Amino acid sequence: MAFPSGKVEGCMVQVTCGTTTLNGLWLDDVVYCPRHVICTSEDMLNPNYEDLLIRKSNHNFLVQAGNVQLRVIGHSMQNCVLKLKVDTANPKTPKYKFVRIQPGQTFSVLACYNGSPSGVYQCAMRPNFTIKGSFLNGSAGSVGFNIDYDCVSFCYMHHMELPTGVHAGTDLEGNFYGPFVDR
Amino acid sequence: MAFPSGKVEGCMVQVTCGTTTLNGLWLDDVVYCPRHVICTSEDMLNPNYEDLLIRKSNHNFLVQAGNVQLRVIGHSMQNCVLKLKVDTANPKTPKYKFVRIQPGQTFSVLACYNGSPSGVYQCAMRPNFTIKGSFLNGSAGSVGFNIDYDCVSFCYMHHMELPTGVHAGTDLEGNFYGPFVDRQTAQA
Repeated sequence: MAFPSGKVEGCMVQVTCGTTTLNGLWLDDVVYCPRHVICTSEDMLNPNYEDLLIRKSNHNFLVQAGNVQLRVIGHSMQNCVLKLKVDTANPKTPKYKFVRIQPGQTFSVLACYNGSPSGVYQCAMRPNFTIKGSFLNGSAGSVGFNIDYDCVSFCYMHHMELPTGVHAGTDLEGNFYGPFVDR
Repeated sequence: MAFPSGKVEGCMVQVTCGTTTLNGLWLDDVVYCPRHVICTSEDMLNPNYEDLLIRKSNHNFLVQAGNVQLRVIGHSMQNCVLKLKVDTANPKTPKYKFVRIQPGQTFSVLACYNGSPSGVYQCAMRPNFTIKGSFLNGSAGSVGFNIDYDCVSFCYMHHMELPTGVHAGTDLEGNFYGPFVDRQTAQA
């Protein structure tokens, strides 16, 4: 059984940089999202994420929570996740922790397409640190979580599909699960 | 494969009558719940629901939405569901409709205990109008639903576990799916 998704639904936003838009997680005054939102159609072969994040402005980021626009007042990169500081804290932030899970352990995924929640799925990571599921197609930035009492433990952020059809992502500190690199 | 449950989680309340507690659905200023909340463990064998309800008053019902108490100002029985009118309207009431589904159609169930959402899962009504699910004691009043754009179609309310370990419920108008009854004696 998947966990109820209401507490996570209230944290999902849309993050746009140029012609890349994907899902982000809005907790307190920070928006977390995959760092490869700063790449374009050519910056995926070999990117210099250090150069790129310096080369971008706060106004180069479009953060929308439904029809509310959020102004980025600063950006940094924690491993493989971009952390966007915004001018207002999420009033719907639940109690949360960031945890790292192991293959075999199940968690719920709230699949989102363009910031809008589509479905809730229970999955588990395979021993190769991948998740099998066509439900994650196009849903980069969707998260995985468990709930204990009143507290949401975020454990996963979807990043990209592999040529093999499987999916790969990080924990909420930007550390990938398994041997993968966003390139 | 389950629908996001946030719209329904904001409608789930805890309903208590005497020593019996189960779940209710709070839409506008009405709470819908299984009528067997007015039964004790002993009453469920062969209860006279009309007689039991006539001896109940509004203050015999305790309704709580999170930590806010909703005072009951009226009650009526519609088939197998009880409709409790409360003194405030749910500000999170979504756009909604009540629908009756058919076997083979899928829907999401939000399993709740004591008014608190516990999990969500997709299921389908089997051809004998039962459902195979993971409900424990206290799950009665959990609801099943589909989402159409922004409209929530409520189609199921859980009522009882059958001797075979499958589950029986009604629609939101209080009519059982199939020939089952909310009592233990003389079940279909």
